[PDB]
Amino acid sequence: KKKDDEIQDLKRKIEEMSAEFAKMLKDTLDKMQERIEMVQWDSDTDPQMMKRLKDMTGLSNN
Amino acid sequence: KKKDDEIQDLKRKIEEMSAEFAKMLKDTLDKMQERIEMVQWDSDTDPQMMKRLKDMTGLSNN
Repeated sequence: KKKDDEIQDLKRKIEEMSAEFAKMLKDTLDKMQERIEMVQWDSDTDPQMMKRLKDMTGLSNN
Repeated sequence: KKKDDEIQDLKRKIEEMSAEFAKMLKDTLDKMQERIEMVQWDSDTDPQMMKRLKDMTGLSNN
């Protein structure tokens, strides 16, 4: 019973670490997008380059 | 003994996930730094913005 409980706890904490992995990955992607967009907007570069970055980043929502 | 083996496998998975998390977080940080530096160099803005972007994140080499 002790070892079963330990295995369950290990699985649960593996799931928790994976969840934090994914959540902070999404947060990092969001911050990357925000900084990139703000730099693009503050720069006088063309909306053509705006669309170029938008396409290259692969962020086109389906 | 089977339970001990399962526990050890779970611990190894935990360590592998932690290593992957740290490595790929470093990779994402490097990607963001490279993109910021490239977008900063392409623009003809005064190195004032270079220094401002360097100082804002507090990532000054320690």
